[PDB]
Parts: sequence; C-alpha cells; structure tokens
Amino acid sequence: SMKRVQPCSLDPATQKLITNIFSKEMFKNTMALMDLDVKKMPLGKLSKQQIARGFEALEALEEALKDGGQSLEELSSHFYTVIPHNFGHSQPPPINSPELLQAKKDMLLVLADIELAQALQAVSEQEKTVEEVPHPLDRDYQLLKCQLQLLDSGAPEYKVIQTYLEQTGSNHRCPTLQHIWKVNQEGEEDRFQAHSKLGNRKLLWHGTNMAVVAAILTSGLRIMPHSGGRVGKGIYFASENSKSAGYVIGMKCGAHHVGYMFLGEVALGREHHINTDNPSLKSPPPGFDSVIARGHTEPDPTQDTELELDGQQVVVPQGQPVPCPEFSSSTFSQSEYLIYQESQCRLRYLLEVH
Ligand SMILES: C[C@H](NC(=O)CCc1nc2ccccc2c(=O)[nH]1)c1ccncc1
Repeated sequence: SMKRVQPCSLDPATQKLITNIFSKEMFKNTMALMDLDVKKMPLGKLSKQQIARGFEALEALEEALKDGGQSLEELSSHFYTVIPHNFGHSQPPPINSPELLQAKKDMLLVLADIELAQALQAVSEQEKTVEEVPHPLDRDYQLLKCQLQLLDSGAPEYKVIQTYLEQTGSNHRCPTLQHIWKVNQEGEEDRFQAHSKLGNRKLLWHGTNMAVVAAILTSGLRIMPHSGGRVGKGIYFASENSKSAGYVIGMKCGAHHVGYMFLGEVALGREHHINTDNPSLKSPPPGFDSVIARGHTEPDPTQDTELELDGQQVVVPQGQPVPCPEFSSSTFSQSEYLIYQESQCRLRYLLEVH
C-alpha cells in the first residue's frame, strides 16, 4: 500500500540548506575536486572499512617518510588501490612529502564526513513499516538531531553578526550574507556546561567544505585522528571572516556561488600566544586552555561587543583589522585560534553566503 508523504514543515531557506548539504551532486562534486574517481567509488559504495584502510596506507607512508621497507612508490600504489583517484587516466602521483601526505589525510577526513552523511541517510526498519513518512527534507533535517532556527532582520544578534562579517571579511569582495540560522545541537550542552567557570569566551569563525556541514551539524566540530595544521591537532577558528572564508568550499548554483560558515562560541580561558608555526601541538602548555597563533592584524579590540548566550557573556569582534605591533614579525598574517578539547566549542550560528 502506498505511504502518505506528509507536507514539509520547513521554511524555504531551510529547505534549500537541507537540499544542499545532503545533495548527491554536491558530494560527487567534492569528490571530483579532491581527485577521486567517483565512477570507481560511488557514494553508496563508500564504507568505513575502506576509509580506515586508506588511513592505514597513509600511516605506512608516514612511517616511510620518517631500512629496506617498501618504496614510497609501492606504498603510494597501495593507497591508490584502496582509494581510487582520477587524474585523466594518467598515473596518480607518489606521496613523497609532508605536505602531500597531509593533503591526502585531509581528503580522507572530508570523505569520512561524506560517508557519515550517507550512513545517516540509511532507511531504518521502523520507517519501512510506518504508513506515513515525513517529507524527505523533514526526514533529512530530523536525522541531524540539531535544531535550526532561521533568523530575521531584527533578531537581537542579527546586526551584530552582520557587522562581524562585514568588518572582518575581505575589503573588495566581501561574502554576501543570505541567511543566518541559530544552531542548537543539544548534548553539546552538557559537555560545554563543564567549562562554565571558564571565562574569556569569544564568538569565532569556522569556514568549511559544503560536504562536511551535515556531519558538523550532527556531531559538532571534532578533533579527528590524523587532523593537523600549522598549530597542531585541534579545532581551528579565526577572528577574521576573511581567514575562515579561505576554507569555504562553495558550489555553483544557478548564477551564484553558495557557501556555509559557522560561528562557534569558544571558551578560550587563559590564552597561550605563539608567533611561529608548531604543527606538533596536541594541547596548550600547562595551565593554559587554548593556543592563539597571533596574526599581524586583529579586529580592532576597542570595538569588541558582547552577546549573551545561555546567560554567559560572549565577546564578538566588530572592528576592522588593525596592526598588532607586537606580532608584526609573526609567521601568521591573521590569527588562528586553537582549542584541543571538542568540549570547549559550541556551535551557535550557521551562515549562508554568496
Ligand atoms: C580537511 C578539512 N579541513 C577543514 O575543514 C579546515 C577548516 C578550517 N580551517 C581553519 C584554519 C585556520 C583558521 C580558520 C579555519 C577555518 O575557519 N576552517 C577537514 C578537517 C577535519 N574534518 C573534516 C574536514
């Protein structure tokens, strides 16, 4: 017997978000942008086991990069058998540098979040038995187990957020704000409440691939094995939208280029400032709660405002970037804010930008 499809409860902006973040085209586009062979690795055939074997192949590579073992070519060949790549049916390149090794680790981290979105969408057994089903976009929204509320022009934080975006985004081609959603991923709450005595909270940008937005909404921002960067194995944020916007992988839709950026409330506590790269960091030093790789510039601190979120004051920058003479010789043009516990960040807002 035919099941009834119930009417969609979502507003238009939210329907479009949910369509974009679960789009098979979007996922396959992302895979093509990462040089993956989507014909040999279709979305539905992606598996946790395959991804795990990929990381094992890169771990073997890493060890070889640091005795009569297998050549980098032989070990690369093994990786590429596990994770098929496409380079116009030429040979794929040997993974023979720290930079390329990490680029492959980053590709697998994105692919793991694509696989997470696919597994999330699997039809449960209850759903096969119930006689009415939600509209597909309500179903997909519900799988996130994450409350999203579209804001309008006169939500109390709307102009504050807009100002943060405009004042710290690129001067010439600033991203155009389309929508803001407030994000409440429940049961971030409990772990985040742990740090309630920790002051020094700031609302910070996290730009991302469209392909990992569903994963982030479901699971929060995470520190994954194999993740890394100029400040080590943590979660990375920026006070300058323009820094985070560089990590936005958008998608062409009609005449526009659509992307997503998060704002997270980050309990930074006592900050350790650095001015040179340290990719080997796994934690702040003792008695510190965060590491800030300090940039040549910072949003003018004299213009900081605050929002009140769950009864805590959260600093929100509102100033254009100004020079910080004390970090004029830093290896970082713009600051990178690092935490090394997933509990120190709570997702607060999601922005669609064109
Ligand atoms: C490989 C990919 N990387 C990113 O999403 C990086 C995002 C990002 N990095 C930053 C680094 C410094 C300052 C700001 C940012 C930022 O806003 N986003 C990824 C990492 C971990 N899980 C899934 C995907």
